[PDB]
Amino acid sequence: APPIMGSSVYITVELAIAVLAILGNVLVCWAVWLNSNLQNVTNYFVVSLAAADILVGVLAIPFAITISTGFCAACHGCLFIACFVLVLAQSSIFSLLAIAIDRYIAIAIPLRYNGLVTGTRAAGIIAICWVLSFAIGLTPMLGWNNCGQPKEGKAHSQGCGEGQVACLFEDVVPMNYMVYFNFFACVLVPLLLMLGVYLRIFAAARRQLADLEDNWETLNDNLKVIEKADNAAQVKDALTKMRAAALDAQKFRHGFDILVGQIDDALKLANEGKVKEAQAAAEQLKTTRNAYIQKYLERARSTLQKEVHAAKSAAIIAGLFALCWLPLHIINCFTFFCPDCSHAPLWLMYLAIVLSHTNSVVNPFIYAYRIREFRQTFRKIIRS
Ligand SMILES: CC(C)CCC[C@@H](C)[C@H]1CC[C@H]2[C@@H]3CC=C4C[C@@H](O)CC[C@]4(C)[C@H]3CC[C@]12C
Ligand SMILES: CC(C)CCC[C@@H](C)[C@H]1CC[C@H]2[C@@H]3CC=C4C[C@@H](O)CC[C@]4(C)[C@H]3CC[C@]12C
Ligand SMILES: CC(C)CCC[C@@H](C)[C@H]1CC[C@H]2[C@@H]3CC=C4C[C@@H](O)CC[C@]4(C)[C@H]3CC[C@]12C
Ligand SMILES: CCn1c(=O)c2c(nc(/C=C/c3ccc(OC)c(O)c3)n2C)n(CC)c1=O
Ligand SMILES: CCCCCCCC/C=C/CCCCCCCC(=O)O
Ligand SMILES: CCCCCCCC/C=C\CCCCCCCC(=O)O
Ligand SMILES: CCCCCCCC/C=C\CCCCCCCC(=O)O
Ligand SMILES: CCCCCCCC/C=C\CCCCCCCC(=O)O
Ligand SMILES: CCCCCCCC/C=C\CCCCCCCC(=O)O
Ligand code: NA
Repeated sequence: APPIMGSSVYITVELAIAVLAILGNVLVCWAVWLNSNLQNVTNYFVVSLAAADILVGVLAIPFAITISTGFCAACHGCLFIACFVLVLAQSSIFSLLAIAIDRYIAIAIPLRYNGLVTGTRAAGIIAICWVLSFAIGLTPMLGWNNCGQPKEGKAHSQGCGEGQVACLFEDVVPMNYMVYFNFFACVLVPLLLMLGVYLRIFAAARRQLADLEDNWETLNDNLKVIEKADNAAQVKDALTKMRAAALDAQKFRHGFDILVGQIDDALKLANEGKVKEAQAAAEQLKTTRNAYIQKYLERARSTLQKEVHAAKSAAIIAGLFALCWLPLHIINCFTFFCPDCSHAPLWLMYLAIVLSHTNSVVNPFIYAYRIREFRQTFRKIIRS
């Protein structure tokens, strides 16, 4: 069948993806610009990620359509249009890794997050990562390319001029670059690092939630011990365990000041050997526990759960990047590692290419479905 027929389907799908990638990610950027509640370091990387996806629609997809025709081109110009998408993919990887690390910092040392992770430092990291993404993605332009061994028969068949080649991705970009350097080193390794960071995030959240419940039970258990104690040493022993837990859980303020003071009150009575007076003093702790401590427990738990939800949302974005890009990389591995295997058919090549491009569509939906502040800002932008 005439190649223009299957090409027309491929090109139409690519153009549809480009429109959606631009519209959704412009909406992401407009939301962050407009809503100061969305202006935080995490979302600056989200914006850098949306900018990469906008450029997939504006430049990488037009470049992909162009290179699918095999048109005659100077080889190094062909190389640029082949490799620019690698810059955008690499920038996306750096942004995704930064988001994971940012969420790990927020959960693991929340007391120093705002002093460690600042807007000015985020902007510098983003700038550095874009420079590194150009260097990584355009490495073939530095000489790791097949321009030295042009396919002259294909060039002559298409009437190409001197110094020109039929511009085809796999004719100019070396497959050892794509597999060993781009895929294994620059894509697979960062994704595996992201997985490790997310495991650390979720393990830290789970452990901290367990610590909240352990301290809550320790408070209530030791109150019961005092209640059914028959001597002052037992009351003193249990209160000493309560005091260290109360101060450790303090690490509002009034509630914990009352709690520790009332523990000290009962402890002084215990040490004077006045058991009944110490047991009555310790029962007062229940009023403080009900009015203050459980409210702190529930808010801390609610904050940790919100952090889990945000980390899950970020992990979905990273996982969808892997799901959308792995098929094309895996196909490249078959092309490279199995020269006895027939090349993946053209329709599958174009399916894998369009799938990688659909990743630039999906993030705005994840934010809309998973982040109320985005979803609410999206609605206000669309309605207004
Ligand atoms: C700021 C944005 C809009 C700039 C976009 C510039 C793009 C469209 C330009 C910059 C470099 C250009 C390439 C440079 C060299 C060649 C080799 C020639 O034999 C065919 C055209 C080709 C392949 C050009 C295509 C268009 C190109 C990719
Ligand atoms: C990332 C997740 C979704 C897994 C994706 C698996 C895909 C990329 C795998 C599964 C089966 C694979 C195919 C199995 C067999 C062949 C025949 C060979 O002559 C060319 C490669 C080709 C055509 C493979 C291409 C890649 C392939 C389609
Ligand atoms: C966690 C996972 C997704 C990491 C990536 C796995 C990749 C590197 C694996 C999954 C399946 C593998 C392929 C399975 C089969 C073959 C055919 C063989 O003749 C050459 C190697 C080759 C082509 C493998 C290359 C590496 C490969 C593509
Ligand atoms: C991730 C980086 N990357 C690639 O790796 C990639 C790729 N296109 C191809 C292969 C195209 C192709 C192969 C064989 C053909 O004829 C038999 C043919 O007509 C086209 N590949 C391998 N692109 C899209 C521009 C891309 O973005
Ligand atoms: C604000 C955007 C500024 C853009 C600066 C230029 C960006 C792209 C530049 C083109 C890459 C170099 C030319 C491509 C290869 C030339 C072909 C050849 O060498 O024969
Ligand atoms: C708003 C940004 C606009 C910039 C992108 C516009 C579309 C770019 C599409 C691909 C340019 C490369 C096509 C050049 C074909 C050359 C044909 C020939 O060799 O005679
Ligand atoms: C915001 C603007 C984005 C870009 C708009 C322009 C759309 C470009 C669409 C595809 C360009 C394909 C160029 C054709 C390649 C040359 C064909 C040939 O020489 O055989
Ligand atoms: C081809 C280049 C390869 C080397 C890449 C160099 C990496 C960074 C280059 C210049 C970075 C410019 C931005 C500096 C601001 C950083 C401040 C900060 O970290 O907060
Ligand atoms: C293949 C790509 C090779 C990259 C070479 C690495 C060189 C760049 C390394 C990291 C840049 C560190 C940023 C330092 C700039 C100033 C920092 C500061 O002032 O706080
Ligand atoms: Na992306």
